[PDB]
Amino acid sequence: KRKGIILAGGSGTRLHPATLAISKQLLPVYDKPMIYYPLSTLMLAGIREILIISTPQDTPRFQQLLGDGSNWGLDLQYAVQPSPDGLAQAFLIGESFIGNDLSALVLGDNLYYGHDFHELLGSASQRQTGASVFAYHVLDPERYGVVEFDQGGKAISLEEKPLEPKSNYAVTGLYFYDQQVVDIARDLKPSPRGELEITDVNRAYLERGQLSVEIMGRGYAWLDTGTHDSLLEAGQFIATLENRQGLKVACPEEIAYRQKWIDAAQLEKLAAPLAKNGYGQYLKRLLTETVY
Amino acid sequence: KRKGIILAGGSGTRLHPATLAISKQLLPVYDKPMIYYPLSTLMLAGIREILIISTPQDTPRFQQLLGDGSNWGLDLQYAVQPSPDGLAQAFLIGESFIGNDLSALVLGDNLYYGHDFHELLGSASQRQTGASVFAYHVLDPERYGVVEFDQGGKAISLEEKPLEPKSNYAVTGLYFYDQQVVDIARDLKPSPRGELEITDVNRAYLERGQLSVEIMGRGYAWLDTGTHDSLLEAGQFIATLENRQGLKVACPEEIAYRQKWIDAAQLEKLAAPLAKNGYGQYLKRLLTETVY
Amino acid sequence: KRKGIILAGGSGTRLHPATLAISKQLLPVYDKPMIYYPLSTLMLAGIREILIISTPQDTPRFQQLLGDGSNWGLDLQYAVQPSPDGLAQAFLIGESFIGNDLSALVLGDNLYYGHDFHELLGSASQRQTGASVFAYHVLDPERYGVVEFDQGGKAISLEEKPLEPKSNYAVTGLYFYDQQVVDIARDLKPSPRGELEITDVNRAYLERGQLSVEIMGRGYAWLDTGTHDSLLEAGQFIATLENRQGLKVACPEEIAYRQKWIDAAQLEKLAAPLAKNGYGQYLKRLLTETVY
Amino acid sequence: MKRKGIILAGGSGTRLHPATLAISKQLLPVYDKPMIYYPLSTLMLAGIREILIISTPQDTPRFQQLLGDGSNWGLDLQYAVQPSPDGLAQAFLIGESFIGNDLSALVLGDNLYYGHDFHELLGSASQRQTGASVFAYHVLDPERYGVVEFDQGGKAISLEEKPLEPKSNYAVTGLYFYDQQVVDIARDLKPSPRGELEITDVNRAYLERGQLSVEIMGRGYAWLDTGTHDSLLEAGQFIATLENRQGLKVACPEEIAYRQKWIDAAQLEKLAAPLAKNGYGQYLKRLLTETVY
Ligand SMILES: Cc1cn([C@H]2C[C@H](O)[C@@H](COP(=O)(O)O)O2)c(=O)[nH]c1=O
Ligand SMILES: Cc1cn([C@H]2C[C@H](O)[C@@H](COP(=O)(O)O)O2)c(=O)[nH]c1=O
Ligand SMILES: Cc1cn([C@H]2C[C@H](O)[C@@H](COP(=O)(O)O)O2)c(=O)[nH]c1=O
Ligand SMILES: Cc1cn([C@H]2C[C@H](O)[C@@H](COP(=O)(O)O)O2)c(=O)[nH]c1=O
Ligand SMILES: Cc1cn([C@H]2C[C@H](O)[C@@H](COP(=O)(O)O)O2)c(=O)[nH]c1=O
Ligand SMILES: Cc1cn([C@H]2C[C@H](O)[C@@H](COP(=O)(O)O)O2)c(=O)[nH]c1=O
Ligand SMILES: Cc1cn([C@H]2C[C@H](O)[C@@H](COP(=O)(O)O)O2)c(=O)[nH]c1=O
Ligand SMILES: Cc1cn([C@H]2C[C@H](O)[C@@H](COP(=O)(O)O)O2)c(=O)[nH]c1=O
Repeated sequence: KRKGIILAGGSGTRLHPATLAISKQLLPVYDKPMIYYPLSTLMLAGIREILIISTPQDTPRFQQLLGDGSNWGLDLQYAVQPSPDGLAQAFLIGESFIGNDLSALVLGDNLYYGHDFHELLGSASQRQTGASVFAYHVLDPERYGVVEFDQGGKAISLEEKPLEPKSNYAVTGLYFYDQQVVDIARDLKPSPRGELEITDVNRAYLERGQLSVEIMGRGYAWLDTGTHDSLLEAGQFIATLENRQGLKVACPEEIAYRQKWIDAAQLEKLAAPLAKNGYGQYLKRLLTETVY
Repeated sequence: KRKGIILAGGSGTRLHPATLAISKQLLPVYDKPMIYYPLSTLMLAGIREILIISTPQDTPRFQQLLGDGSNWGLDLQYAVQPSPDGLAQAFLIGESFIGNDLSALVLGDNLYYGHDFHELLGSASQRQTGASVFAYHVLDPERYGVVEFDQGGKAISLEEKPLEPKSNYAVTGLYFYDQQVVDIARDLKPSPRGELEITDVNRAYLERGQLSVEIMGRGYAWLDTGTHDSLLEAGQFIATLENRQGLKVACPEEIAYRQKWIDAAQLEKLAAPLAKNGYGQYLKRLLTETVY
Repeated sequence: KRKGIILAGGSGTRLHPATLAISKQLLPVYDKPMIYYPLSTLMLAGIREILIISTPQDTPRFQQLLGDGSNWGLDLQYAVQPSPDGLAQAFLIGESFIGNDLSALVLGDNLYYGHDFHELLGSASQRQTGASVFAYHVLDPERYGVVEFDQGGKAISLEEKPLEPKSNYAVTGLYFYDQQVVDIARDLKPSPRGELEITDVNRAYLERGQLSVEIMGRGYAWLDTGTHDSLLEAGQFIATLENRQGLKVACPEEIAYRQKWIDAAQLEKLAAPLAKNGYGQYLKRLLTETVY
Repeated sequence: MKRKGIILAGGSGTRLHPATLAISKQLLPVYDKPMIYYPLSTLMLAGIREILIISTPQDTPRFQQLLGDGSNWGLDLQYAVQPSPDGLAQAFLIGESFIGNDLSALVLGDNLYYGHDFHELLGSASQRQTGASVFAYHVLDPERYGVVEFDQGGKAISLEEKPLEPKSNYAVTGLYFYDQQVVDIARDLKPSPRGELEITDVNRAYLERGQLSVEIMGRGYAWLDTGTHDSLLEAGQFIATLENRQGLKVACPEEIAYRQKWIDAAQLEKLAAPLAKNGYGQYLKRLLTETVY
């Protein structure tokens, strides 16, 4: 069994005053809440039991939004991160939730999209030992954890926000772990930046030869809503795809149904109060149209 | 002396699920909350005393974001509209706030921008008798109150969301009134749509020969940010202007300073907590740069 | 070996006056000419010998832009389509070019993108019998050839621009054919719309049980620059991906180098004249950077 | 009084290659119509009917194919070649015969202006009969343009061309109005350090004589430059947003011609006919019966 975690807290200050009223992850991307996107990523990976970690103030907001998850065939739980003191804190806050299971962590403002994503997730998901992360070529690797490869394509180093990046491959905000992750996180000390760093957790696996680094090719989109510009671009990206296709991206209701976590009747009931708009009309359409 | 009202409620049904555990007029338009835009419009009209009317759920959210306005040299008050039963309800909810003063109403999701806008507003503000509204050419006039002109350019009729519009001129969501408006609203009955209609208020002034309809030229932008698509377009519009100019659109801090409602010391103190980002850095710059 | 055709002609009357000056397929999509995109698609399918068909006025302009292709390891040839009388005319105009070989046709204004695209292409291109086309879920199937599937997923009918589509699956503007296509096209007569239709070619194959319809999943982007709005959307889509990734979409120089059709020395020479710009700088970077 | 117009639509295309290998930047569409319609429309709105379009030797025939002699729009369009992009002031040398003994105006072919009361801002400048007039606009990146510095009283005191350390954030836009002194000023210029015959140097000549009028173009106007891939996209989106919202089109020369009475209703109807199967033609037709304020 693999349990999921969505880390959806974080500083806030960079995007104020936009984020003074609404935290990033509660800011919607085009037609649905930002959190739907990383949630749908965990769902597509086959994960149904998910811990949502947020700020003290947002945690109840997330509860109002998503509830216990039973509507979507999920088991959703909530915990608080008092201060954004590092991605790795997710494993300390989520220690009891994880128990003795495997796990996966996704960042609440990360938006993934592309063909054969289910396979990419599936292969990481099937690894019962070690950790798996994904490498994506970016313009600005200095903003991320950076993974360096040797001439043979083997991952050989990790550095967090390096002033002098060794490659243009960023480690994306999606991570799969075996049962070791909690104890690794328990042993970490704050970095210079003052954070309990996921890069340090991933490096612990790398130095034991237990880190799988999979390329996420250029045909995928991996976007982050970290800036005003990047939220706008992400919105435009989703809107172009949706309006071209007549399909919606990262609808949890759709994914639940396709995965047999909810049935047609359940789906019909979810669509009713959204009936007056495109999103409800869309869910109803799913009951009678085959989509490959 | 004119008091202002921002009517920022409305059914959110259309925009769900994007706006579920948050407020729709708190969504960013690019880089700042949507409500900053209409607020800035009233401020540019020389209005300091403003009543913000929203839903039971969202009114507290506005208060938390904007406070009493004193930081910006404003007097902000708040009131609740229990149910979205008409734009004209603003004048009933707002009756005691208005007192014996002139007034102006702007809708929370209306974004205006253009050259000489302060003159356009100044002109309506300086009419102490009757009402003033603005007509703007649109592609889909059936969505709005529509104003028909005679061959001489005189306004001759108003219809609310007509099936067969008599022109392509929509009445925008910005309205200036003398002391007759509360009494006119007091006497209204709900329409066939089942709403207490601002068009019926504007028609009451027109039937007495006391409605001024001013053309808002095609050089102005009048955007309505109340749909997912139109929110994205508005965001891009503001981003293009801001990044081209190195100026920000609709910063209340700037407008308050320019109007001498707050002094330099005050502006400096507002910028401090936003210092880490572009917005705080911008406010600081206004202290030592002349902008015409 | 399979030969390719890019049909890059067509009535421009729609996009006038924007295309009064230029053929639609010479307009840039963001940072490079539209024709680079379908050219790159053929290259990615392993096709090196390509006939570009355009109008009398433009064909020489395409020759000016692309030359004989030798610089990119290609064999580019040219032919004129006197009048835009149907997509199937490509096979009559290109009869001598195709000779006794397998072939592929791509429309000059079609932009495809997504993960594992080279696999989707290679599988169709490496078939040696029948015809292969791709079905993509769209909002507006009435604008395209539409494929209807039975309950088992088997394609059962094709209709060109039906007013009441039987599905939401459009046939995309990318077609792969065995040696039967020319004789099929020769027997066609103009449709009700006045055109020699590729849909009729594809039906001929379907009737013989020799049409392979492969799904192009929602993870792929299939865009059409046929309208002002859609060309703008496609530009933003490419811009977002490029700026995120620090990679460029559909650079023929890159693809030729990667396929080993040109070497490093040749790539370096192609970059030099573009060195003062981002595109040339990019081609240079590819010489010392490994991209997975 | 008549003013003659010049659109300088030449330039090194190297930057935008390969997008502009096929087409010159100034023929690329901004959303729905060719880039050059925009600065052409600016001149038209200023009351200028007689215009010289300057471009490279390769592009000159392309502009001539698109626009012709302008008679269909009530204009008198002429063409000339700039052999090499050796300075904006070259426009006055190349255009000397064309200008003759008249007032003149120069607009750059990739400059897009839009906003309320723009006709008034233009008419004020164009109706002056002395000196030069230019416009100052606040930008984020003044180092890309000519930059004007003001004193504490708002009077222009200096001009610098593409300064590494701008003295202000006010760029001089690519729209210039001149009296009959300009040709002789340009004739006396020598190339700058950038190796160009600079319009900034022409403008400084006027400033030194106290004959340069620098008018602020306020923040409510949009002044966009389509000279990069990103900027052309943003400009397209800007136009598309306004057009789709309004049901009106920006910088349609047929509309402006008709509104200025340079062509009549029958003429407009004929222009609409060949574009009728699209929205641009349908739009021209609509203008014959709808009053637009
Ligand atoms: C550092 C940190 C980030 N975050 C969130 C914000 C985004 O959803 C995500 C990315 O954060 P970042 O802005 O530091 O790159 O992780 C936390 O939730 N907690 C933390 O301690
Ligand atoms: C190799 C290569 C692929 N492509 C396109 C083909 C696809 O749409 C995508 C390949 O993505 P992938 O590596 O994730 O399968 O990139 C380029 O545009 N240029 C290239 O050089
Ligand atoms: C009808 C109504 C609208 N509104 C807000 C909703 C939008 O933000 C805007 C548009 O209203 P309308 O298009 O339904 O006339 O007005 C209220 O705040 N209260 C109301 O009673
Ligand atoms: C009259 C006219 C104006 N314009 C432009 C000029 C300004 O940018 C704008 C005029 O706006 P205004 O009517 O609000 O002053 O519209 C056109 O693009 N076409 C026209 O036919
Ligand atoms: C009908 C037709 C289209 N075309 C071109 C124009 C495009 O690249 C594409 C389809 O254009 P369309 O928007 O007119 O259907 O193929 C031709 O080259 N020849 C033709 O006979
Ligand atoms: C099945 C499904 C996939 N997706 C996303 C996941 C990947 O980003 C993408 C998969 O596309 P594919 O079918 O071409 O592999 O679509 C949804 O957004 N909703 C869904 O219901
Ligand atoms: C210098 C120069 C520029 N131009 C064009 C190029 C641009 O589109 C614009 C701005 O040029 P600039 O950025 O080099 O001052 O003017 C010419 O047509 N001829 C010239 O001699
Ligand atoms: C003074 C000021 C105006 N504006 C807006 C009001 C109008 O839409 C526009 C005025 O432009 P203008 O100076 O060209 O008349 O700018 C702000 O957004 N912030 C400000 O501080």
